[PDB]
Amino acid sequence: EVIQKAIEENNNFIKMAKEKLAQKMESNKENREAHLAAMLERLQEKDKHAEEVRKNKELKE
Amino acid sequence: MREIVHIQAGQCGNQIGAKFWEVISDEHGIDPTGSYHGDSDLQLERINVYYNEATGNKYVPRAILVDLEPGTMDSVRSGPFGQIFRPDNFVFGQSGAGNNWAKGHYTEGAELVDSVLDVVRKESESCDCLQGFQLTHSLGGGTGSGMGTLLISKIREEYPDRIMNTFSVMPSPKVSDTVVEPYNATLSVHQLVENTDETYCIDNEALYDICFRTLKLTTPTYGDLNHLVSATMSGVTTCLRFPGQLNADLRKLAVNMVPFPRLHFFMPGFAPLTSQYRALTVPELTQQMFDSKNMMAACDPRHGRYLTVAAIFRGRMSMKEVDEQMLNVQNKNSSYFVEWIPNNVKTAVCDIPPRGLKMSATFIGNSTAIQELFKRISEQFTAMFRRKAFLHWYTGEGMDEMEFTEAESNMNDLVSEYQQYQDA
Ligand SMILES: Nc1nc2c(ncn2[C@@H]2O[C@H](COP(=O)(O)OP(=O)(O)O)[C@@H](O)[C@H]2O)c(=O)[nH]1
Ligand SMILES: COc1ccc(-c2[nH]nc3c2-c2cc(OC)c(OC)c(OC)c2CC3)cc1
Ligand SMILES: [Ca+2]
Ligand SMILES: [Mg+2]
Repeated sequence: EVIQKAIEENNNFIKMAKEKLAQKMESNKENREAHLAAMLERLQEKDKHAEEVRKNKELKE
Repeated sequence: MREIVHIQAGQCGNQIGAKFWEVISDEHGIDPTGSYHGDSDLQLERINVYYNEATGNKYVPRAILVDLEPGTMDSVRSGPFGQIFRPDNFVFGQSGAGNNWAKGHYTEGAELVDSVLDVVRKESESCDCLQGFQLTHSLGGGTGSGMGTLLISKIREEYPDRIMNTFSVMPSPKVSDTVVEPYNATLSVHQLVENTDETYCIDNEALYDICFRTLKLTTPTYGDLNHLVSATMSGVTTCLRFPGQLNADLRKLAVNMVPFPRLHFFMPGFAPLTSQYRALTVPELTQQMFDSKNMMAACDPRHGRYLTVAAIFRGRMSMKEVDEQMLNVQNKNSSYFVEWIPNNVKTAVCDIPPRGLKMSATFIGNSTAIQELFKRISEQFTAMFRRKAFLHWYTGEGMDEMEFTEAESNMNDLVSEYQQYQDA
């Protein structure tokens, strides 16, 4: 019982490590790209704005 | 023809085992090559008890060298008599047990134990009539302590009606490898109480003091300590190795030394303590060997009572004088022997002394003051275990706290069992 417990706890420690690592890389890639998603979408309301100002300038005559 | 299988286990086990075999191979006329070159033939009458017969009938010890690292064992076999040991009888792993009882008993030792029992089986199958096993080991390390008591658990299983007999070195803070020693040793003692018939308690505290106070060695080495042990061990076993009116075997010895099966831890003593040109006179032999300063276990015999005693004198001397002096020490000090075991002191004499000493006397005492040793180890244990300190080294190998309190318990009981017979 003792040696199969030393084995079981070494394995559960590897297990949880393996998982805590995988779960954090997934939360990180998500969070990082959401911030790049958020950053680019910000820049594109600037692109869409840079035209409503240019198109507005044609609406004169 | 009553052989013993000797097993030395661990660092301390195999270092002490090593000197014991050179000490007594000198006593039996065997050279470092295993060849007999002695004068007498009393050197060869009980030879079969410790040595198997060989090539052109050389003598190989009936010894099994066990460790979980090779370091000590390479050292043994490259040492003096290291050639006499049967190379097949060198059983060793590689990882070591890290001064960790659990590694010796449950994980690392568990992996190696089967290979050892293969050697014990081939050593013991070659025995017209095997009588028992003697194990040498410390109890504060990992291999000799944890694996050694595992080996005893197993040998008892395969050989339940043989005598199991150990020489066990107790840790002491004065001479300590690591801080976990009281743990390793409390766990070994729980085993020894159940699975041995006799254990000689060699305390490393007492060996240090004898070396410092008595032998005047300012800073003793382990070799200086094992000098005292290989002399006591030669002493304790001279009846098994030499013929006498005493037909001494392990079972008769245990029958008369052990009144209660758990109370089988003996206080060895030796005299004279040497590291010398006037042989001691018999009156001094017997005064010295009963002096607390000549005990190997670091308990005061005047703090308890002798359940039983076995003394042996080596040399040619007045057989009547040892009778007289032995009988006289009992009445100078009858307050310290139990009234309810008549004739509890027994004395042998051997005409062949140890190397270098013309007259020597070795003492084996089943005293209730051995309780001091377990009280000592128990205080240390509790001191750490109340704060569960250093336990992770063990829970990391499967052990549970519960196994520890059980071992604390069984040893505190053994201390109670010893106190109750000090009062009778
Ligand atoms: N008397 C004596 N004690 C020793 C010797 N070597 C180690 N010890 C003691 O043994 C205990 C450590 O166990 P050790 O034999 O080194 O570890 P193991 O190899 O895992 O069995 C400590 O209490 C040391 O004081 C030795 O040669 N002689
Ligand atoms: C307390 O009363 C008794 C004690 C021992 C015996 C006995 N019976 N048979 C033997 C022994 C015996 C005694 C030994 O010491 C005298 C002895 O030497 C260490 C010794 O050598 C190991 C032995 C083994 C041979 C009998 C009564
Ligand atoms: Ca291993
Ligand atoms: Mg060591």
